[PDB]
Amino acid sequence: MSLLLTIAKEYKRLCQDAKAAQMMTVGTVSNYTTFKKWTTSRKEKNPSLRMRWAMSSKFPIIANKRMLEEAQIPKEHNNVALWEDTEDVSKRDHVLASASCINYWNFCGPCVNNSEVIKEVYKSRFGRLERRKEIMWKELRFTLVDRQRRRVDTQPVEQRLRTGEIKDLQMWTLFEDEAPLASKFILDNYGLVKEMRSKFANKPLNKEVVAHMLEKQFNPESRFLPVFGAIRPERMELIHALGGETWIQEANTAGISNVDQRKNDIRAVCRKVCLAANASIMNAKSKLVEYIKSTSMRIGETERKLEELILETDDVSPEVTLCKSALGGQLGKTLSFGPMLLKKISGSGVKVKDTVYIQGVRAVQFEYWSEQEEFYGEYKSATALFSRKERSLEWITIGGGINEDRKRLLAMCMIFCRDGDYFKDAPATITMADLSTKLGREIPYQYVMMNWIQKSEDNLEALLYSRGIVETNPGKMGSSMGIDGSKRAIKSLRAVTIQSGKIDMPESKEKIHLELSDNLEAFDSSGRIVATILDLPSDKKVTFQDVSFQHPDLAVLRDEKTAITKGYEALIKRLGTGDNDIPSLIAKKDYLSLYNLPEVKLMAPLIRPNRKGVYSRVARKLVSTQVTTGHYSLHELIKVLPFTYFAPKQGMFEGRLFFSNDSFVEPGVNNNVFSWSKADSSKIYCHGIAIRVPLVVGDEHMDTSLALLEGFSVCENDPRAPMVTRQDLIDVGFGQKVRLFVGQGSVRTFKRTASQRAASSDVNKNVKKIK
Amino acid sequence: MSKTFAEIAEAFLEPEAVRIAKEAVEEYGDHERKIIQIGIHFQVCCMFCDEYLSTNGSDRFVLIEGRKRGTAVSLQNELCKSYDLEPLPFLCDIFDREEKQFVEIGITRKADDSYFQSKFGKLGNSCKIFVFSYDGRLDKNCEGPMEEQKLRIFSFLATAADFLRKENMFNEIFLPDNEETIIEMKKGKTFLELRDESVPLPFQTYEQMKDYCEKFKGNPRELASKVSQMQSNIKLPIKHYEQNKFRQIRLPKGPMAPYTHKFLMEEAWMFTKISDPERSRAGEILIDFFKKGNLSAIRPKDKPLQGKYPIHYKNLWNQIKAAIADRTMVINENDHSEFLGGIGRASKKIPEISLTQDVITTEGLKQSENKLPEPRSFPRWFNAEWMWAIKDSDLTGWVPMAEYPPADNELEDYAEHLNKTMEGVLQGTNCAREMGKCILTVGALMTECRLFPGKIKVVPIYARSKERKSMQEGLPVPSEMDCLFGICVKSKSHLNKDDGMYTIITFEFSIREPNLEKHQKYTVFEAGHTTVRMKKGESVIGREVPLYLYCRTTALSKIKNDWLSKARRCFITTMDTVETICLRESAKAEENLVEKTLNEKQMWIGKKNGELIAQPLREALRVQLVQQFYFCIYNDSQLEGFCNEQKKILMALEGDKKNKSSFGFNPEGLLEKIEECLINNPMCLFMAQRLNELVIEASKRGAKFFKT
Amino acid sequence: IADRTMVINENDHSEFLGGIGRASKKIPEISLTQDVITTEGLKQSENKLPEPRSFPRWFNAEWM
Amino acid sequence: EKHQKYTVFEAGHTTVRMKKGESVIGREVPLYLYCRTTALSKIKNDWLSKARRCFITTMDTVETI
Amino acid sequence: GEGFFKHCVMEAETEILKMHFSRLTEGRQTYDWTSERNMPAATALQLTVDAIKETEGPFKGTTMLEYCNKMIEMLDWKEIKFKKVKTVVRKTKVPVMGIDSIKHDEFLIRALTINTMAKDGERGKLQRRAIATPGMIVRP
Amino acid sequence: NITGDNSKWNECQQPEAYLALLAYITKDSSDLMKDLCSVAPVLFCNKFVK
Amino acid sequence: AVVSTHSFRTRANRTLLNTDMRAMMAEEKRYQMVCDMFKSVFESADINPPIGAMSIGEAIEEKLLERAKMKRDIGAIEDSEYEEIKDIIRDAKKARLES
Ligand SMILES: [Mg+2]
Ligand SMILES: [Mg+2]
Repeated sequence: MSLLLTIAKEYKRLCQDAKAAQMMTVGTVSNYTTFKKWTTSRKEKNPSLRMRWAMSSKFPIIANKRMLEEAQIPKEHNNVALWEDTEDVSKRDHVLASASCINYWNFCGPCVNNSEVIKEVYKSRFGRLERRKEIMWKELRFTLVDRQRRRVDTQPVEQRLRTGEIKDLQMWTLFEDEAPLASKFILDNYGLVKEMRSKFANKPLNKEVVAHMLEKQFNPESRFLPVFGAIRPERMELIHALGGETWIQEANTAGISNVDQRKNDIRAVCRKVCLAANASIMNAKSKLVEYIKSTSMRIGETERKLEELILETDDVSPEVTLCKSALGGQLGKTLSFGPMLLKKISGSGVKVKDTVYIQGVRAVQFEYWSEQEEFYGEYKSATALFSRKERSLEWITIGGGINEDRKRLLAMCMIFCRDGDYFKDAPATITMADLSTKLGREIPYQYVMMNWIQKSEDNLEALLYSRGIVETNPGKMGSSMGIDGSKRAIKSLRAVTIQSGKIDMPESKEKIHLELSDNLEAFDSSGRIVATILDLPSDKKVTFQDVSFQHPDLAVLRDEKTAITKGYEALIKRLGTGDNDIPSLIAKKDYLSLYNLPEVKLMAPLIRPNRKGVYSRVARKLVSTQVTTGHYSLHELIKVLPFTYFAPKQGMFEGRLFFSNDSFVEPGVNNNVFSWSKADSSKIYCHGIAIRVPLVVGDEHMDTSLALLEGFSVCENDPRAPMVTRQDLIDVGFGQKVRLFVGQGSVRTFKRTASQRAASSDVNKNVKKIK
Repeated sequence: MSKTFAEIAEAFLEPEAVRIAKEAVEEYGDHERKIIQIGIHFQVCCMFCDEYLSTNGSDRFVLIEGRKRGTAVSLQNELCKSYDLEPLPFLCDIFDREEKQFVEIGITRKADDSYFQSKFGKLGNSCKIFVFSYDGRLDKNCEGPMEEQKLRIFSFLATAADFLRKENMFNEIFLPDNEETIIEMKKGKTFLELRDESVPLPFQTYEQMKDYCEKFKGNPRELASKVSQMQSNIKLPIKHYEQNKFRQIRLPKGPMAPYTHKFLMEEAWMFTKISDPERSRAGEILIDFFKKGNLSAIRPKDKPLQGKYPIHYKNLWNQIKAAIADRTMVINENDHSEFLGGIGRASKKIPEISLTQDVITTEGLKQSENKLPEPRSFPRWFNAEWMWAIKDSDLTGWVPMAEYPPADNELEDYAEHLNKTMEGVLQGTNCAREMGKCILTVGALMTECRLFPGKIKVVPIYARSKERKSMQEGLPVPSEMDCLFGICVKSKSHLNKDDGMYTIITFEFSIREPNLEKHQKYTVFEAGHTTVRMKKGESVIGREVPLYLYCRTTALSKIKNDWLSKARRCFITTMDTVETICLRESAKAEENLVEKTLNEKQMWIGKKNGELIAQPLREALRVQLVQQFYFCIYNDSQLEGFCNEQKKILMALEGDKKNKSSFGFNPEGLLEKIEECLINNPMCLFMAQRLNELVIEASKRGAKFFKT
Repeated sequence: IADRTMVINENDHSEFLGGIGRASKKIPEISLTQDVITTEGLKQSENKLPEPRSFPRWFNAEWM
Repeated sequence: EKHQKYTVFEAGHTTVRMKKGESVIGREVPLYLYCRTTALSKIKNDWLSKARRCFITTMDTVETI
Repeated sequence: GEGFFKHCVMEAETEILKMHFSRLTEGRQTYDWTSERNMPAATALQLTVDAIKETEGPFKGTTMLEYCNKMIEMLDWKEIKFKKVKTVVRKTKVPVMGIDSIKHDEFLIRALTINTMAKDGERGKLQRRAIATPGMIVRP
Repeated sequence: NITGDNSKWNECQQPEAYLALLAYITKDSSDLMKDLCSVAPVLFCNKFVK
Repeated sequence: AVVSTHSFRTRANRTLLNTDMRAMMAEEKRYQMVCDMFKSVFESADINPPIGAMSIGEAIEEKLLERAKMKRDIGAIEDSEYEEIKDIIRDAKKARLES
């Protein structure tokens, strides 16, 4: 009780000093960030040596007082003095004490049952240990060529996110009292908020610590590291024990976190979405963004939107680049061409147009590049370095591991090189590859012959032979490349040499973004053709625990099931704004208006007519018995409500299974039609998901009843509205302007509001109108 | 961190809404950052408009702000057609079809009045003017917008305000006609003058240099400028075979280099005591329990051999022996004052203010001079010191080494085994002995500097060792003990603002006749006679041998106390250098060659009878350990100059190894820098001469070098 | 199960099979004689026996 | 004690209900997932594949009595 | 590129215009001209800004640009006030804090003044190559 | 190849040439930040050394 | 880093405190009790840099009023003690205004 009083009196003393008073008054609160930077700048010159000098003394250490007197005896066992009443050296409320007392309280101290609290705070570290438990071992030795520079996620963890948003999570989970109300992350990514805030908020221990450790928990460290060719981010945590220049170890890849495959699943998701945008070429800009913002991903423990995964994902695939290009995410330093990845290390030049002949006696324009340019090629199990000058490869070296992958590197990079022989081979190219069939769209030519090579096996041999072939001289024996990808060096290709080893990958920290052309082409950096149109033509539909919406062009939607699910979505979505909606009715305790709601009449005809009254009786019963506060489940009210509309008859027959066009919805008992999720706010109707954030008091949501309750917004500061703590905000009803302290000290006012709507579309439609 | 403006804008704002800011910002006005400002305002309008459609296909509002200028003019004349209202000169943002009036929206950071009086001054009552503050302050014309759009726009402006606070962009976002006009860099007349006379060119005014810079286009005249620069630079073509001699290596001439190590190694003598855990745990009381033995009886005679200051050292020795009886602090306040500073005298300082008269009348013979170190010559004894530190001492190990961690089959078996073997080899050597005594005693001094500052204390010179027996009877026990090299004395430990250096007086026992050449710094006495015996298959009585007492004074910097206090580092630098050799070999054969490489691989070690000699890698490992330990002991600025300029010699040598025709440009200058860093340092000159012999033998193997 | 009931993981099954049985590399005897002269890899031979257990309780409930 | 070879998880919750003369709602009960690894010889695959034999060896023993 | 310098300068302008001047305290030791001694950058900057506050009033800039504007504005200042501790003999000398004055002529030289550091931690040279620690007004 | 190392690397470079070069780099960028670029060298073009 | 129980702070020497450097530090300590005070009022001050347009003192005062109302309304503290805290707050506002 005096803990606040003494703080108030301390403030009185401080503002009584004018020198501190004016510097406390003048300026924003941000000056604290500077003020803290003005202290304890002095550091000792010697890292260990000064510490040795420190521990030499018997009572060097600064330690707290109150806790020790509370728990344990200050005096010693062996009669070596421990405690005094004197505060010496720096003057702070801590009194000095000997080092060994720490060991004593670690021995005989009276503490119990801290075990479970520790681990899930440090689950980053504890997990990095758990993974080492399951692996097996083998030892050998070799002269090993490691891949020298890869920038690769190390210490990977599920639900990894950017630094700013993880700072938001930090603020929300640490303390509610001072926090800003942060829309973008909390609205979309809620349910990780529920978990983290739930486990860490109830037991107030080591607030700062837990914060700064959670910062590192979700932050994969991507550094520039040597790897020996196992690129899974789990092996990156401990490379040292595994591999090195002379090192080798075995039996690893098996154990991994669930992230590594989930990322690939997201790559397939972006594949299907980009195909959906490919189906209709009327406009590719307006549709794909809809397909993005609509889709909802289910991560193993959490539901998260596709937008915040795409924009903020680490790995840039040829597809992922396309999915990001629709949004405002800037990810550069990546070149994607077909399956191959590329990086540009040198030179520059302009795109020029040259019309060259095919074998069908027809002329088609080819856009080529004249530059002296040195780029690094990247393909599966193979790396290389190429340099092109004036539309023809100048210098080439291959660092690839496998012969076939070497040949693929050579080929693809010849396609991007576009020599004259590129025109000479045209075996039936025009009949199909010339005109891609999509609304009669002519597909670019580099990708045309790329696809011609991806077609069959002999097409690779064609252009492989299109390069000059010569018997290589002695001294090139090891560097020479056969037609089939080997080193025998009897016959070899011209202007190419293999290297024994791998080839290092360049890295640049850069962000570049520009809008995309209507054909799924990204002209970013005023050129550079990074989007590679369609990378791979996989026609397949397979998904697991994935959500789609809004005329997806994939038919998962039955007529009866869309009647049920949309009928529910009317009720769930349309309510929560104000009076004559579910929240005000629940606060009034009046459930009769809730029965008569016009959105229930929409759902009425879909119920089974036989038991309609028999269902309505038990339904009305359940809704009425939950009107008493604290006993009501807020999901069960949505589940049970639609059947209450009809006149209750005394059935005496059990109404557990409610047939709505021959499909049952049970109380509790999450099923195909109605999925009732535990300990988070959501729900699943077959292959799709919906939830309503602003007003949920459902009893299991206790941990965030302060975060979830917000549908509010800011209006004006004019009324004098009693200053209400965040826990007092649940009581003030609708249309009530109230005053609240926000964040780091800025105070604003709100009312019960219709939520912020059309953050994007509001601008997008007008921008489309102005053309 | 965000590196660009588009990053900042697209981060908190809508992606397509930024593009209008970029485009409008490209042409009509030219400012790079201000996109963010209109990035707010523009979007502030859009959410405003879309919200209401008035009972018709046509929308309630129309947006003239985001469009193009010339198009916005005519589209604003459309309103003169439709509603026939006065054609206002100022182009507004939005036109309402329900209210049929002009609408414009400002956004200000400061209190709303400051800007609202500005815009209201511009357009008066002719338009509906709505001025919002990010903080929730509101200023308006007569009627406000509908209650929903108020709430949404205010929430957005609040969140955007919080983002700007997090990125700390505030004064720059201020309204154009107030703060934008002062975007300029403050120009003071002092700074403008300074800049105007700071210019390199014949031009004086900065504006002319600015013009020559911005308008610069270089012609290809730097080829003739570079060839004339080439003609001016006549020299530095370089050929190895022409300079391949390198005039061997120059070496200084003079007196033989002395013993610079703070302790004596080869000639030092030991006193064995089987240690008690509770008695020896102090390590200060170690000598107090030593004195109950025969140590207390030894006394030197007044007439020393080769002593500089005999009577002083003898008296101090008696003060040590008398102190050890009572307590290990020496109480003499007058004695230490002269010995301190390395017989450094405290010199009285006369202020300059009173000194002017003493310049007018010159007295005390006023002058100024500095002194330089006298160069020495290549040491002989150093080789014998190396050969003594190389062989295994009878005591098993001198260096505390912690326990081994638990092991898994794969690596930790290899690592643990390699450490067990290498540790087992290097612990028995005498080099490990000097390492151990250095760690233990310099640690003792390190504690004594915190314990008793400004006090005189008697610190022992000791090393701990447990005895090995491989005869392999199960036996009573292996002997665990500690032995004493000598006694040590510490002076005032006070710490200056600039660097202080403590002074130390070392007394060591020796069984060996002193050599005036290398011991010149040491003051030797005739101490007594010490009994030494052995037991063998022969008779081996052993008689007695005379005991000499070596004394000296040295300076120890606190930094030296630290780096010499941890000598264990040497092991690591040996380990790596050894271990790599075993891997690089074995990794060739893809087999475990480590054990085979250690024993089989031959390393050239020394020369005997004019023949090059080599030893296996396990015993030649001692050579590397001794070399690193000397690097730790003997390190001087001279040594670091020597090695850092020596790497060039080594790289040229291996350049001639693989016949790469290496060259370095002014080898006379390189050998002058190598010569410059050779003065008195024994290790420096030693590695110099050994480098000479390396050049000779290498030139004999094949000649890219010279032999005199 | 969504696509087809075959699992495509070539690395995952290699560790699990053999009952977490590991494939042990075999060194021929002809080259082994030197490794007897110079003993490395800690060469030995041993076999293992099953550990005995005690009378089960649950078995009765399983029967019932 | 008896499951030492099995690796158990906490799988979820499963719904179980009955209908009787009483109310018998049944609510839900937590579902656990037991995992293990075993060895099957082809001979064991066969003799365990035909378990019907047991019936006969019971039948005879019963019928004789 | 043809836009190399324009683009790199764009990035620099971005990062610097964002920058709070408090991050100027991050770095090596620099020369505090108030006491005319070498200090860690944080304390030296505290003395500089504090002296500006006691002379012309508190500094509300909160940006690198406005800090630079104040730096160039001080060069035209004819008088500057310092926090300088002067020893007063009360004979025991108590170093009472004091307020000192300086003229534009001296302040300019103190602003362009750089200080010498006898080299430490340098590896591999017999003779020492000293390192310079420029003042606080030159640093931004 | 050659391994080059430079002596007196700092004493040879001059803030005047850095002023000219900085003026060349800032030519097109902005006149608002260009005056802010040229101010750094001129303080080393007139500089005092204790 | 693992916190455990073992992490502690090291005392500075008595060197800088004996010279005038402390007589200069009399300002830095005045920053000290200020920052420590605001950190006692705002727990996330060190982690999340404080933002918003407000004075340090204003945010401290209104936040103290909010915590006082919190502990008074539901939790256990006296009403007259609440009004005592309010009295200390306004009396502090007087001396803050006079500067
Ligand atoms: Mg306008
Ligand atoms: Mg306007």
